[PDB]
Amino acid sequence: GSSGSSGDVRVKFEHRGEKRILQFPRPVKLEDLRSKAKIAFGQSMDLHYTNNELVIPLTTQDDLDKAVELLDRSIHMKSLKILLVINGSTQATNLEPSGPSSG
Repeated sequence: GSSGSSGDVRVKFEHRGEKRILQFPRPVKLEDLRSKAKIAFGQSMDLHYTNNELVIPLTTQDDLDKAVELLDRSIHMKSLKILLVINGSTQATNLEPSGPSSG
């Protein structure tokens, strides 16, 4: 079931010339983007998306949420350009919560 009108987020991947397009129905999840890219290629790789001229390594949700929100608003930009870069192995493959708040 799709929560809302049919509106996914086309994410184009890039690895040593190679390319891989994906579809993630908002709200988009950082883990989802990686998971897929990992299944498509079959190797652990980071997700680096370029906004305009610089490169922003999607490490935390904040980055993704900002990349998905800026994409929609952005007219010129068609999709979220991503750049897959080899890494090696995972560190905290075991997802965990967090309570970032002072009092």
